[PDB]
Amino acid sequence: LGLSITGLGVQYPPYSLGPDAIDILSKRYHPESPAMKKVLAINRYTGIDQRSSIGNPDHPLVNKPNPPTVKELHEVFMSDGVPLAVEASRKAMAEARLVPAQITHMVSTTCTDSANPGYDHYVAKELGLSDRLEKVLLHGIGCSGGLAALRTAANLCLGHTARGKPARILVLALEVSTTMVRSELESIDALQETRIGIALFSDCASAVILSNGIGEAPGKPAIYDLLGWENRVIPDSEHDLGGDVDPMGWKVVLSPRVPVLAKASLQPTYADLLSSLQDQLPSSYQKPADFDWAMHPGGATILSGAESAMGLTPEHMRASYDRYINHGNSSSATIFSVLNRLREKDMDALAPGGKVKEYVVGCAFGPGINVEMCMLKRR
Amino acid sequence: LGLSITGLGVQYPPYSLGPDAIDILSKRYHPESPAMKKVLAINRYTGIDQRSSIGNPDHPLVNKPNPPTVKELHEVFMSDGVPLAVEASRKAMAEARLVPAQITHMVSTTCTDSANPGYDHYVAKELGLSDRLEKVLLHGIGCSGGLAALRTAANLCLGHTARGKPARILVLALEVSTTMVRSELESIDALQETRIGIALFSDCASAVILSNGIGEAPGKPAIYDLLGWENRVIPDSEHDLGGDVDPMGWKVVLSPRVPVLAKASLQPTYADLLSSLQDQLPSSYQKPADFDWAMHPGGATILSGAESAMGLTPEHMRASYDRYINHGNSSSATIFSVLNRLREKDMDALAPGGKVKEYVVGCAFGPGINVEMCMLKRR
Repeated sequence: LGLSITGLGVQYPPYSLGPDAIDILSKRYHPESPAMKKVLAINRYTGIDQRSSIGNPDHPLVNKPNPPTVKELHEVFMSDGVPLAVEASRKAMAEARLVPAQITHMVSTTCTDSANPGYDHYVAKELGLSDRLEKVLLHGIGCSGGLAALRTAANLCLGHTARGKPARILVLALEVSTTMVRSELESIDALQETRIGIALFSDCASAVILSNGIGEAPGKPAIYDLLGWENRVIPDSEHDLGGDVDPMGWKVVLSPRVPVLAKASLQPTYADLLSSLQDQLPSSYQKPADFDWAMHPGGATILSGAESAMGLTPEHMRASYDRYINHGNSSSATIFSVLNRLREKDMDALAPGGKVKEYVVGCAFGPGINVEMCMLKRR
Repeated sequence: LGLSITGLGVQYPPYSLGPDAIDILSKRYHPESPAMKKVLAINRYTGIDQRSSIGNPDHPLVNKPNPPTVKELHEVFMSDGVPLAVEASRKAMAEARLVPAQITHMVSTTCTDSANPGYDHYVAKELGLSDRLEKVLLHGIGCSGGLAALRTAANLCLGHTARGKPARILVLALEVSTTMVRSELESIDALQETRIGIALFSDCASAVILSNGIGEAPGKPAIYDLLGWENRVIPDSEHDLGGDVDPMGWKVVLSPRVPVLAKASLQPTYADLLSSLQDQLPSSYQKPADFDWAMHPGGATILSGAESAMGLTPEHMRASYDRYINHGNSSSATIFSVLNRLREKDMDALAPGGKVKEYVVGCAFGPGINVEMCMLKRR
């Protein structure tokens, strides 16, 4: 298809918070309750060592009489999130060796902000991109957004290919979830529901450049070739995963059906993916264990579930574990971060049986329930 | 290019807000104030007779002690907005003669909701579209959404053209702005500023089918052929136009420079559109007056500005005035409404010189400031 990822860039915020961060904030704003106690216990069952944040438990935004309003959250998204997105994008462009004028489209995603003009406008301006830039700011998809944006970009690349025009697409995901800690704490205390969002979520910006190969030299280096993709919605599962707009931001919806539903979709989706391009693949890339897996680590149950459904070991998703354990669930931004870390040296030495795979399956789940998969060829 | 609009459907809600409507709620919920008084005066000369609304001034959502919250807004967006989108979509598809199965992508836009799953999910579900449908829900763009979504769809179509695949794309716009009347009224009262948003905005859902022509019912009818498009951002105009997320929804942003900025952008955007294709067009279609103009009617001065800048009579924008006077400004949903109205017989009766034009310039403006144009060939 002539589709390649030529650069990847990732920027985490300055702070790394342990499991005691929410304990501190919880004690500060709420007296002990049964639901709060269960959530604080759950916080430590995740297997997340540290979580990346734009601030620490002493940040004034999370320390007002009430949770910050959705308006106040936007202000911090712009002041503290947007700089992450700019840097992430720069680094992707620098690896791709592109100057701003060469960028033809921008596909961006977030579920932790709403704004007109969108945040992608401000990033583009800071990077100094064309006033004629074609932009798409995706909404409504949460965690599936990184791979959703990547697939949307791929269709847009081919659009330009059809017209014999070069396409270079900045693909960007930015999430600031940690600012909604007070919103979640109040819901837990007020509703006495065990809401586990605060146990999982973190802040990140990640970016890739996707090229359609037109107007690049034959033999130009890429990082991954994009071979194919699948997207499906799991039936009657809207209530299981979501984010409901609220005076306080976005109230996470996260049911116990999610791991089960997500697990059941892997095999059938992977089968569809593989059978679309099996004739493009070598004999050594037939079965699930033959691949590295770039899985969105929505939670621990996702990874162990994937190893169970697909007959994989933890090391098959080594970069997913590394992201999850060291940075937590950064929603849509996590997948590109997983693809970034996967190609680094210390990951290579952890490959199953010393076997660094030429082919990579990326996988993400989001509200819908939307499932996204893609096949990559690693140069 | 082989891109054509094969169906269009518009669904306004049943109710009409007369100029009296804001006077009523104004008096019911606020004392008299200088700023309120100015807005009420401006309301009489917007040029709008009736605004289409999901409710009357007595609707319960806008008659609570407080303005409704962004959450309560979302509930009514879902119960009262989505059905409009489903009906608009059904009609586009019916005109296109497509069954739900043939729909390959959906590009949707709104600036008056935030949700995960986004509203396009519930529409596609109710329509019975495929579980493998590729969806794009645009955010950040307000009134330029219609044409921004039509352009994105065109690129996606071409993406499938590159792969020899038929593409049939549901392009959908849904706005519910009238529910934010108490938010605007409270901002007028508390801040003592002339905020004209309440005099202008109305509710609508509109949709088109864009086909890539591959595997069509051959000799294929279309309503319009999409020949070309142009998009630009006006630098340093972010603060001139917008919609800031708020616990009460989205606060309108609207400086005095908008009419001037918009009018001045027409000349260069048009010249660029035509340079990209003036080789395809007959010599009888060279100057702005040669075309029919499907203008987004942002306000009365937008339309008069376009007449002045481009040397047009109001009849050149006959369908634009027709929607603006009778239904008001439905943000992103208006442009497919203008396009649908334009091809009707009683619009043909009002063409300049009795000359119905074969080529149509679509034009819209929104937060950015983003500007969109397109060229269409009317069958």
